[PDB]
Amino acid sequence: ANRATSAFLDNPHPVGVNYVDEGSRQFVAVAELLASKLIDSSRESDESNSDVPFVQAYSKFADDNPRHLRVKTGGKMANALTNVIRSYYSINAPAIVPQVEIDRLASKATVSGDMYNSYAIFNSVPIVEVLSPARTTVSIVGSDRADVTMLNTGAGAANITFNFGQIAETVILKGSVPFQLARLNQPMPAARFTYKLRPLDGPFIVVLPVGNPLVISATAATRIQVPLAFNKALVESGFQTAMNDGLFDIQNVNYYSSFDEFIISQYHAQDGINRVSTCVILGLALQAYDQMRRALPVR
Amino acid sequence: ANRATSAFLDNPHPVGVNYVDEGSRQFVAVAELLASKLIDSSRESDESNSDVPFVQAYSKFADDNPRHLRVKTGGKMANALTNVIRSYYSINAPAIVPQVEIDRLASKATVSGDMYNSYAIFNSVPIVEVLSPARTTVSIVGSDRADVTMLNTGAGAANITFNFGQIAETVILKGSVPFQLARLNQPMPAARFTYKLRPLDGPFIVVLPVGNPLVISATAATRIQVPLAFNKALVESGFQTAMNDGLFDIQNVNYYSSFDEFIISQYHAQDGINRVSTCVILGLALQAYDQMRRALPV
Amino acid sequence: ANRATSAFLDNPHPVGVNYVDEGSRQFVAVAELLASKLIDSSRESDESNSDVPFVQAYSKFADDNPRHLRVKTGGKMANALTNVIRSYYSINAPAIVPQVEIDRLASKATVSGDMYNSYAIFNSVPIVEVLSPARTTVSIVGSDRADVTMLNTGAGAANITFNFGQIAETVILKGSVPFQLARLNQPMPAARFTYKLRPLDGPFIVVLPVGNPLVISATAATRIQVPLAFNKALVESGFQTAMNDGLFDIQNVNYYSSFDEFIISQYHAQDGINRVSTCVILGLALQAYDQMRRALPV
Amino acid sequence: MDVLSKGSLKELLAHLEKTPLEEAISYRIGTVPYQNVLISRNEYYNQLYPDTTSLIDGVSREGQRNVNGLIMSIISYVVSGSGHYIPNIGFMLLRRSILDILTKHDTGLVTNNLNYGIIARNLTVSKMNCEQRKRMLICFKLLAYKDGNQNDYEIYLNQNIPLKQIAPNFIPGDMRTVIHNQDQLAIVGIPAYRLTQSTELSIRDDNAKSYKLGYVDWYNSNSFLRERSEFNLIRLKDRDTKYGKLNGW
Amino acid sequence: MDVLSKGSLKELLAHLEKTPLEEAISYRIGTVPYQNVLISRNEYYNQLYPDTTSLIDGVSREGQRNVNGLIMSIISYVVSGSGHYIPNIGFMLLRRSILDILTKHDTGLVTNNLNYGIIARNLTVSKMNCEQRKRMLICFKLLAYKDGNQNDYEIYLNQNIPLKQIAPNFIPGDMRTVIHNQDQLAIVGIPLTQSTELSIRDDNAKSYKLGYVDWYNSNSFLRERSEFNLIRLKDRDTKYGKLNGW
Amino acid sequence: FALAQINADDEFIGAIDKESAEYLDEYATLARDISNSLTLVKAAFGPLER
Repeated sequence: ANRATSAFLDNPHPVGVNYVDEGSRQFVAVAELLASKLIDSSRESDESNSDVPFVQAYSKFADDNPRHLRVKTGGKMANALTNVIRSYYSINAPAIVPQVEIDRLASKATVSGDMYNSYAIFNSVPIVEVLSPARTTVSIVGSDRADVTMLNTGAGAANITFNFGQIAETVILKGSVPFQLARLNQPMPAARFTYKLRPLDGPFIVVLPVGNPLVISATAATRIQVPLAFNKALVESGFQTAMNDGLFDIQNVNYYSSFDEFIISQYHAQDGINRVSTCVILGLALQAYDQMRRALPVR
Repeated sequence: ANRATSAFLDNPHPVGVNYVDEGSRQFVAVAELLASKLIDSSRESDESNSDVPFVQAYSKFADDNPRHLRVKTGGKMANALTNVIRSYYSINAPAIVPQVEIDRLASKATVSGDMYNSYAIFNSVPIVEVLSPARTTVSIVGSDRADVTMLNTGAGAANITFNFGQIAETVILKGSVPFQLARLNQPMPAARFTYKLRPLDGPFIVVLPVGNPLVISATAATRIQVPLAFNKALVESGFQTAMNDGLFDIQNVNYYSSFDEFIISQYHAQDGINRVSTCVILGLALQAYDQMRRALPV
Repeated sequence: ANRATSAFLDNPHPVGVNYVDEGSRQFVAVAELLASKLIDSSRESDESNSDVPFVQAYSKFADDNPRHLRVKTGGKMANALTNVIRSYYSINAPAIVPQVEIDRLASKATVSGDMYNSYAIFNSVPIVEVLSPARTTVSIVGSDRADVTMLNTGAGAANITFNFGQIAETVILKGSVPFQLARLNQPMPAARFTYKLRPLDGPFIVVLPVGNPLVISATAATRIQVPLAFNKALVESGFQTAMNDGLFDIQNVNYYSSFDEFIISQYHAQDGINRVSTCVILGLALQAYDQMRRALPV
Repeated sequence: MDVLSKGSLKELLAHLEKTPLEEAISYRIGTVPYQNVLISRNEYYNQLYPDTTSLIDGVSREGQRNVNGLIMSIISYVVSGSGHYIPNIGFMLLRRSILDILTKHDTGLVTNNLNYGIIARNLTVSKMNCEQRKRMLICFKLLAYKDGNQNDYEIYLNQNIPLKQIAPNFIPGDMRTVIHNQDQLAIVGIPAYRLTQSTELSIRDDNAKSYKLGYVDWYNSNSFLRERSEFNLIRLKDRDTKYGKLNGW
Repeated sequence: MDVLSKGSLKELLAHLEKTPLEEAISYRIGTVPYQNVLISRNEYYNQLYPDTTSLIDGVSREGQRNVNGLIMSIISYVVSGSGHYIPNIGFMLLRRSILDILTKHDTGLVTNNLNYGIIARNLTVSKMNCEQRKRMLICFKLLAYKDGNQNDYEIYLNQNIPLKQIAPNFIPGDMRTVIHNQDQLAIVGIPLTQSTELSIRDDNAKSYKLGYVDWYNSNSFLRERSEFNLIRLKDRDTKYGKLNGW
Repeated sequence: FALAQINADDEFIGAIDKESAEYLDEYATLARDISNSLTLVKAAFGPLER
């Protein structure tokens, strides 16, 4: 038997275990709120041709007044947020932010630190394993939509089993040509183009007739609890900024093309429940990091 | 030796050189601001069961009161915005909007017209060239996520060189099976599923074993300076509308499936910095064109 | 195969970690400012035909009025400046000066201890390694202008590799006779007298023909962020004065000919960025020391 | 922050008598010390600033579950403002004051085997400042007189000349010595110079600056006790009296 | 600076009648016209900004000694404000006005063999705005009617449809067309922040725009001091020595 | 208990308080006077001795 699996699900590195208490989550919540006001004030300043709205917003965020010849970098709040983001990503990242700093910045605004008000839908498709007989070839490509190319070289029809884990809520399979798919110890229905499957049903067997290759396009949707201020578009941009800025360069860590793949990969691991809670906080922090950096740019 | 190149990077056409001064930039920023107010006013009019909010917004935008019998087109501001979009795309566009018209339209609202106070991330992956030896097949598919399918048919393992240009910030490569990649004049590490690279590091060599095909999925991120009002969701939708409306139907021009591919392709041409500034202005214009046409279909 | 390196780049000793915070940085800035007024008070005394301008300057610097039966030393600030300089050079030096004394002296004049509001050019040429094959002699002499003497006693031409580090911004090479130099995996150009190159590009290969020796002179320029009050001429004189006075006399440390060599050698350590900030603060302290001791010899 | 504001031997020793041992320990796991790390300092550089984690930073770090680790956490709290992560010590020990742990045999802790060389080496003493060293020497002196190791304390000081020069002069059993002492042991306070809201490169300096700016906020807040304005509102037990002395001294 | 502020065909034609050819030409060598160069724009980029030099930039460039060179210098002055370096033109041509060079036969210049397509390519008509193209077509039409090559002007317009849309609607012979013209040919005018533009043409054009407000007030007294007791150069009476090389 | 209502409608012209604007501007004149007076005394009276 030959085995294939999704590339992004391999070896999820551990996440940080620091700044996950009530005070720290409050600080990240405050950072997102003040970063959002920084972006809005910059727009209000530009349509109004006055620097007053931006100066006031920066003063709340950085606890200091902007001065010429000094680069506006966000002050102590930006420094704490950047180092905290590193700590969330990996367990090898240091913890160098004192508690008195977290408490001071958390008090700057009165917002709730609860990170489970709402939910979000994540599109990464988890393919844990695909097992095929000896005379068959299977290739898995993609994370937002997985294309599984299967070729049968032997004389007889082959049976290929699909495992989608137990985390995803729905998986939709579409084939280039109609194909047969059924659960274990179940009769195989007529060949169809699409299937809607619940991954908890069990391994799924697909008959691969000898001849032209069969390609299956997989789409999955999973629901993760997130704070009501969670915006997926901002989080993805913040994830790319952090990767480009070089603050995800830690020893013995994995790298992902999006925050979607990062959160799903951590979910599909041992003690995956606890990792997802830390990753959600990191997502909101990445939202704050994105908005702050766009408001105060560097070349 | 064979060469494989991404389709969207081939032969970028020259962009327009007009309407890129401070006055013209202010007009584009003014158009975006008033187009946004046009959309919000329509929502307010529907909610409040009145036409007063929409009449005020349309009058400011078009310098004329709405009329039931006449069609709502946006007036001269719509025509000027439509024409500058054509001029931005190609150097062969007529560019027939007078300067006096632009100055009078930029005086309606107060905006800086600065297109360098923020940034945005563009996800197109540039694969300038993939060099492969004999008895090897290489195919590249995709622009937002590029899949490189490699097949080895020779006696031994082959060395395949990847060149990702010198502009993209980071590149992440994920293969179907673990594989080996290393920079030039460097030892090869153990087989791994993922690789994070800087295109400035240099050409990368991938060892392709004899047997099953190897597929490498590529994802890249690039940072480009954009105005603070830039919205990628609106820009991409406006890009599709302009193509459907025939604003890019000019002779001797290339075509792209998204605005992301357009800007990255122009970045990678000879002296691509010359074209990024003009491409960003076109994006903000396409943002205003989207909001105006959705409020006032024609 | 033999390898050669610059003498001043070998084994940089660790630097001190104290007197780096804001209050201590402002103490150094105040000491520099007040010591400068001490020197200018001499010219004021000549014009005013009286010692009152000098007495005012010394009273502010030393908190005590000058005496005729006592040798002018500078008082607490002179003692504080001397001991603080000792701590900067080595981590083995004690941190004797209390914080409270530093804050009191830092309140004498209004300054900002920002050490990142300007830059300076440092001319020490770093040659991390020079790799030569057998039957080839390579000798590196010099620190500000490094002369590399190369002799090929072998039968054929030899390839010698240069490594200038990753820190220096530019390096200019001038040969006694025209020679050929190219980066790794690049073709060689026609023989030229002068080459300008960026050390970040990569190791450089120079072709050594068999015959008379070839000598290459290397000049490099590096940019390091320094406070606006930085003056290289005063810092260099302060370095020599402090070394003569024995402020650097402490066990298990290295000795450098100039401050140019000291800062560049520390910058090329395992983590040289950590030591650059301390070295610059030592430079301002040395600039204060040179002015203070020239006005008040002891 | 409160411990770092004490400026005299009297105030520092009085604070240690009032505070319990649970303040010295921390319940946050933190990271491990003596690890080379790359931190982000964007106000100064674009790249990552190298540094080394230590026990002297103001951040909680994992500590060894022994008497050596407990003493290092107490001295770290005194000289840095935060302790280490040593859990399951026991409520009997955690209720007692820091001073009682340091200079009383009734607690039950055995500290005779402790060596001052490695403790000073581990609690990195080449990276401390003058005020930090003085506080550590106070803790060493209190421990030495607890177990009757005064001779060993003297020999250790004679080996290290700079420590002898700044060593505080007080007998742990006599209150007159504490009154007469005029050393300045304050690490945070109202600054005569200009203190700004800017970052520092090192981990130790950045955390120390955070405590300094935090003390200014606390000094001007409503929690501070202004003696010149509300001296008649404090209770009689905690009012400042010259007759007041430490228990057992 | 004065030629760029004219916003009507009447004012532009009046200026050319008053202005001698000396201010159309320049006495500075400059550099080669077409060349790929890297320029420093530190307000935006740390790297050097690529650009191509041309004859539309308000900077003097080398020009050959022929009628094509003289025509190119005149048009560049009209559409950009600065001319070119044509060596040793001669007193007789320099004293004539720009319009007489374009529309009169007594100047001594033959212009019957001018190729309009080549001139537009050499002047880089592609990188011109609406106002500049109109001014170039005014100069082309004047030359076309002067030499009788009115057909060639129409052939050139037919080959370039975008230029045919914005072509001027005046006949050089008739005056009713000039009086009733409604074109807006102003390039500089009183309104912009003291900032730098990326392109050479855009930066130089903005320099004229920012300096026009100051030039509006300071030129009056400084000019009058220069020619307080000076004889006008335009159509100066002389012995009519010679015209060499033409 | 006996709070007094405070109205400043007559003091504001649109959104501009004239009296506060003119009063704050007088500090610029005082700033110029302070600098001029200190420099003149330093020039006329040099270093001072007692």
